[PDB]
Amino acid sequence: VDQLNSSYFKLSIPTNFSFGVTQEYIQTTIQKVTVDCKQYVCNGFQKCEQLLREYGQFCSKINQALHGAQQVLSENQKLIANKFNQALGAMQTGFTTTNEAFQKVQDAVNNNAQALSKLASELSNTFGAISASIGDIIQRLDVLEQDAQIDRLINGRLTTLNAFVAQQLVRSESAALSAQLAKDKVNECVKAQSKRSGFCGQGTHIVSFVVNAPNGLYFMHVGYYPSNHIEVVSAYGLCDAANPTNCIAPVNGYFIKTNEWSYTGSSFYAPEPITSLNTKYVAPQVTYQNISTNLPPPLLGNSTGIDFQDELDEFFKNVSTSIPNFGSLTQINTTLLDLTYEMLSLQQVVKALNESY
Amino acid sequence: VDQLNSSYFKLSIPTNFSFGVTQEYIQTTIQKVTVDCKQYVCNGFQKCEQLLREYGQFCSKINQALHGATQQVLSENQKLIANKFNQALGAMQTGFTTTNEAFQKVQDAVNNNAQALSKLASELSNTFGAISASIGDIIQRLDVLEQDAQIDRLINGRLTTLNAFVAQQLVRSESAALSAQLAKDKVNECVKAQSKRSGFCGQGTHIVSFVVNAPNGLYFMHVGYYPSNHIEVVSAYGLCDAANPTNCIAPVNGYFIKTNEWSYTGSSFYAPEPITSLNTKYVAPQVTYQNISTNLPPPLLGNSTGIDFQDELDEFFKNVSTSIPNFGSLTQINTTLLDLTYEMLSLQQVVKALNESY
Amino acid sequence: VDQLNSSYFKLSIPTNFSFGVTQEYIQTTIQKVTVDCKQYVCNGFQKCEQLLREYGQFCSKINQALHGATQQVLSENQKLIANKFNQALGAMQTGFTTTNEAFQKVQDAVNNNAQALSKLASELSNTFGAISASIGDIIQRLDVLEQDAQIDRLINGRLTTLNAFVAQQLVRSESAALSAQLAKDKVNECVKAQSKRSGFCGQGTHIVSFVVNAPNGLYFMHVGYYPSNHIEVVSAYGLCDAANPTNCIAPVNGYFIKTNEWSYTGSSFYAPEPITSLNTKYVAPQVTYQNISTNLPPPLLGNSTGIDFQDELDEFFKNVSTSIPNFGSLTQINTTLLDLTYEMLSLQQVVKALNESY
Ligand SMILES: *[C@@H]1O[C@H](CO)[C@@H](O)[C@H](O)[C@H]1NC(C)=O
Ligand SMILES: *[C@@H]1O[C@H](CO)[C@@H](O)[C@H](O)[C@H]1NC(C)=O
Ligand SMILES: *[C@@H]1O[C@H](CO)[C@@H](O)[C@H](O)[C@H]1NC(C)=O
Ligand SMILES: *[C@@H]1O[C@H](CO)[C@@H](O)[C@H](O)[C@H]1NC(C)=O
Ligand SMILES: *[C@@H]1O[C@H](CO)[C@@H](O)[C@H](O)[C@H]1NC(C)=O
Ligand SMILES: *[C@@H]1O[C@H](CO)[C@@H](O)[C@H](O)[C@H]1NC(C)=O
Ligand SMILES: *[C@@H]1O[C@H](CO)[C@@H](O)[C@H](O)[C@H]1NC(C)=O
Ligand SMILES: *[C@@H]1O[C@H](CO)[C@@H](O)[C@H](O)[C@H]1NC(C)=O
Ligand SMILES: *[C@@H]1O[C@H](CO)[C@@H](O)[C@H](O)[C@H]1NC(C)=O
Ligand SMILES: *[C@@H]1O[C@H](CO)[C@@H](O)[C@H](O)[C@H]1NC(C)=O
Ligand SMILES: *[C@@H]1O[C@H](CO)[C@@H](O)[C@H](O)[C@H]1NC(C)=O
Ligand SMILES: *[C@@H]1O[C@H](CO)[C@@H](O)[C@H](O)[C@H]1NC(C)=O
Ligand SMILES: *[C@@H]1O[C@H](CO)[C@@H](O)[C@H](O)[C@H]1NC(C)=O
Ligand SMILES: *[C@@H]1O[C@H](CO)[C@@H](O)[C@H](O)[C@H]1NC(C)=O
Ligand SMILES: *[C@@H]1O[C@H](CO)[C@@H](O)[C@H](O)[C@H]1NC(C)=O
Ligand SMILES: *[C@@H]1O[C@H](CO)[C@@H](O)[C@H](O)[C@H]1NC(C)=O
Repeated sequence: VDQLNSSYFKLSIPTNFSFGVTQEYIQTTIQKVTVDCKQYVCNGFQKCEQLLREYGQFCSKINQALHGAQQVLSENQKLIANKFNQALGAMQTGFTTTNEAFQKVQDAVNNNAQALSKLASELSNTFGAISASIGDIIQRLDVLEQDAQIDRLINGRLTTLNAFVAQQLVRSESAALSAQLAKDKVNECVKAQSKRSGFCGQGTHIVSFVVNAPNGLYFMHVGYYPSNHIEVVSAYGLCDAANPTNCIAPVNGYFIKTNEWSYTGSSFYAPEPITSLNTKYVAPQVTYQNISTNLPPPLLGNSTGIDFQDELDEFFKNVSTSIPNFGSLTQINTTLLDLTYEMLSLQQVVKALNESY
Repeated sequence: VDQLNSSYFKLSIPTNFSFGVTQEYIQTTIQKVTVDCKQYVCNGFQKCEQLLREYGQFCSKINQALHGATQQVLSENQKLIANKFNQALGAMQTGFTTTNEAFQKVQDAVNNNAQALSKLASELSNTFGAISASIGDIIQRLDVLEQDAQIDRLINGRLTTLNAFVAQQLVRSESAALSAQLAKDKVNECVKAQSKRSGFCGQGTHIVSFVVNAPNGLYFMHVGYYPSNHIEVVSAYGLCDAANPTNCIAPVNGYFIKTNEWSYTGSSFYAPEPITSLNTKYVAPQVTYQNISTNLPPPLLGNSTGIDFQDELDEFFKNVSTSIPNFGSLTQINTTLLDLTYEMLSLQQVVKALNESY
Repeated sequence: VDQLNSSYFKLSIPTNFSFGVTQEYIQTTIQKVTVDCKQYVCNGFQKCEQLLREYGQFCSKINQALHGATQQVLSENQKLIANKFNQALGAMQTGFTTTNEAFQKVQDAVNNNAQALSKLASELSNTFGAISASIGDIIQRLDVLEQDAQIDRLINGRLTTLNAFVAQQLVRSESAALSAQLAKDKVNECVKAQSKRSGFCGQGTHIVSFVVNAPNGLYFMHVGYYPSNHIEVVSAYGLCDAANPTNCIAPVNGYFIKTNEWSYTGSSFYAPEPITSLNTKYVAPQVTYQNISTNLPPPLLGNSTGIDFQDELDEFFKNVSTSIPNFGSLTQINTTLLDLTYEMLSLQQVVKALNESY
């Protein structure tokens, strides 16, 4: 033919063979695994045990997936009497006011005192209650702060369980395909001679005893392998004719050119004339290309979709506490009633009165 | 034979073949990947870097899994005033004495009240500032706790995508690894030898197959003949031609066909040849043994999961309502307004009346 | 040859075959799955709806991975008392004047105390109400933070199961994809042609096969001959010059057997035929080359993990003990019991005695 390349392709046919023994262990066993989350995820600070209980039934589901695998003097007396009458009346009136005012003062100062006493007592109780509310808030705040770190670690260990459950899930299927290879070799090798090369020994198979082994079957295949390979120009196919019309194609062996064309088998360079036994008439060089390919996809780029900051900004609230200092004034500077020592000066007046006595 | 269906089965046997070239790339390479968790999970707000540090050694373990891949009387009048004077003078001292004692007593007490107002006020101011100190710190500590949680929810969210992406990189890696066994198999059963099995290197049979190394995997330009026009004939699942199944003949290396009586043929060509002991291995007397066998895989991701979130949340959730309390207080100090002390001015008027009266 | 074991190896060669039918379903379909994370992870208390929004694009990425799949003296007598009276009268006003000044001074001061008590009390009430406002809001904000965390633990709990279920749906999808290659392989090397290899379609060789499309995958009914009673004979791995080996004969297309001397036979039948150049490709002089090779996979999920939780928690954990404090206070406002003002009543008696005396 005249394919994409020239008719000439060069092949190495096998001149001599040597016997080859291959010992192979195809593994067919992976012990099933039970994940006890309270133990694997933690079992340490019991804070983890309680915290995991809130976490959920993750353990049940992960295990489901894995289980799948004279008269004037008298007038002077009257003058004294008039002075006395005025003085006596005045003394009582001033004293009467003194009595009224001091009496009024006593109730008022006492009223002030009770007021001071009551306010202080209530003040003490309110503050203690302020302490009670504030004290509990702090402890409740502390459990909330301490719990979070135990929460971040539990979540961290759980991220490793999901990845390890994935490794155990991928290892289990991988072994399962391996048992189909092992079933296949047992049927197409131990129980029969296998035409396909490379499926039990390099070169063809002349037997294949198998034995069971610790987790999987160990097969001691035995067969011949090629040793020295002769090389000859050969034709992809010989369209015998002057360019394409009707053509001959090698069947069971490449068509080779001696050192003209002569047929040979794949096993041995055994030149034999090209005859209708070795050829199935192929078409007139209808060489049909059929490109086909096999592919897989990779998705874990290191960066990820976006930077953390943009993602955090759409939902994050920077949140600044409106810290406040409760407003207060020390307006009660003093109540220093003073110079009451003038009462001592009034006492000096009493001393003059005592001297008058 | 008389199998589950009638002896008749219709087979299309090849009449003319045409040459065919397949160019095939079997991929045998996936770069191993290293996950830098501080960078993948963040490297952004450093809040993630500190927060992830508490998160743990998740990075180390995930990497292990991925790395796996009348003168006297006048005197008596004076004596009468003098007796009034004796009583009055004594009375004046006593009233003044009480006045001195009371005002003195009042001064110490009012001053005692003053210290009391002063001390309580000062202590009150200090306690409040401390109330502010404790309350102020609590709020800031509360704020870090609220702000940290959102950064914590996002870190967990990015980590959930890593476990799924480490799983895709783990599944892709084994999938390529089986693919290299196909590539090893084709290299051994195709490039290095002619392969009897059809469909393993070229449609139809194979007459050569040169491999070449390619960017990540081997590229094989296999060449072989493919069937082009297929003739069709009634054929028999194999039968002795005998009336009653005592023993029967089974086609070997080719189907048995009926011409337009029975004649043998190969799989490659409708080359009729008489049925002879060369083409047949004697099969048993119609012991047609059925053997149903099947291959299955399981689907587990139903959209809704085991239970609704609310029931799951209720068994452990506490609705939790803060027992908010307003500290109880009373404004009982309505007033201390001593008033009508103006009567002291009235007393002053009384003093004024007798001042200069003598 | 003289391989690791002795030349002798015992083989069972088929004597009679019986017809065998296998019905096989190779599954080639796994419906693709779309995960609605708001529904799967939550759908419940809308707290899980809003909280998940903080988690971010976990849903988008997981979906990408899954989508990948004497007359004068008398006047003087009274006058001398009157002279004392003149001082006494003036003194009485002077004492009263002090009384007026002091009581006036007291009034302003006691009123100064009154304002002090009133102002402090009012301010005290306002500050406390504000203490209640700040403390009250903190508690409610504390409550949302505690309540949100439990919804956060459960949402993160359900999200952990999604990562494992997305991994099972991802592993099932590739596993089906390899299965379609088996199905493509059987269709090309079985339904479209007779297959030399045993095992690909029917125990024993294959004499025809018909596929038929089935609910999710192809159901192939295959028919072929299968061996029934197998004769056993001593056979030789290979046969040499029956001496120190110079060159040897190796069975080709069939084992070499010893009768009850050596005689060749095919794999299909114990048909003894003399060893001849047709059945032997000359092998080398017992160059028996061993080539040990094996297939292995690795297991990583030991129950324990790298370290106990406590050590891991300790390196980063802060036990954190709240410095709870009780704001310091003193109840020093002892009763200001001004008392014994009853002496004012005693002073009143003094006035009464002289008012009567007048
Ligand atoms: C294959 O054929 C092309 C087209 O004639 C030719 O250019 C090329 O030299 C041939 N192959 C090689 C690599 O020699
Ligand atoms: C290969 O076979 C030939 C002919 O039997 C023989 O001359 C040669 O020694 C053998 N060995 C080698 C070197 O391949
Ligand atoms: C040569 O090939 C041509 C087509 O390029 C064809 O038409 C012609 O018949 C062929 N010649 C012969 C007789 O082989
Ligand atoms: C990491 O991501 C950056 C940006 O996509 C890229 O430049 C770099 O090559 C990536 N490395 C790997 C090995 O993925
Ligand atoms: C919050 O504000 C600070 C500056 O006070 C800034 O540095 C920080 O990045 C902000 N946080 C956010 C919104 O990421
Ligand atoms: C003061 O009064 C007392 C009691 O009436 C009296 O005994 C005494 O003599 C008086 N003293 C003077 C200074 O006259
Ligand atoms: C197939 O080959 C035969 C024999 O050469 C020939 O008679 C027949 O016409 C060919 N058919 C086609 C499709 O050319
Ligand atoms: C989702 O799961 C439910 C069972 O929980 C099932 O009935 C339904 O078909 C699934 N898909 C849809 C369409 O919601
Ligand atoms: C909490 O109580 C409110 C009001 O009764 C209710 O609407 C809400 O669903 C409850 N949350 C839960 C599930 O505890
Ligand atoms: C002041 O308030 C108290 C509260 O107990 C009340 O008993 C008292 O009568 C009030 N005084 C005035 C001035 O009304
Ligand atoms: C009375 O008081 C007035 C005003 O201070 C003064 O002018 C007068 O001298 C006083 N008289 C006597 C003697 O007390
Ligand atoms: C096998 O067939 C032979 C005749 O070919 C017969 O004698 C024998 O009974 C059959 N049974 C066995 C041993 O499989
Ligand atoms: C015979 O055996 C001896 C020792 O193994 C060895 O030196 C000699 O080459 C052998 N001859 C052959 C080829 O049989
Ligand atoms: C499981 O746990 C035990 C606890 O003693 C430990 O010794 C063992 O290594 C772990 N591995 C197994 C058997 O899964
Ligand atoms: C924290 O302190 C408590 C009380 O001392 C102790 O029992 C607990 O184990 C500590 N937790 C850790 C691991 O920090
Ligand atoms: C005061 O003196 C007056 C003089 O008329 C008299 O009526 C009154 O009863 C006296 N009061 C007392 C209690 O001394």
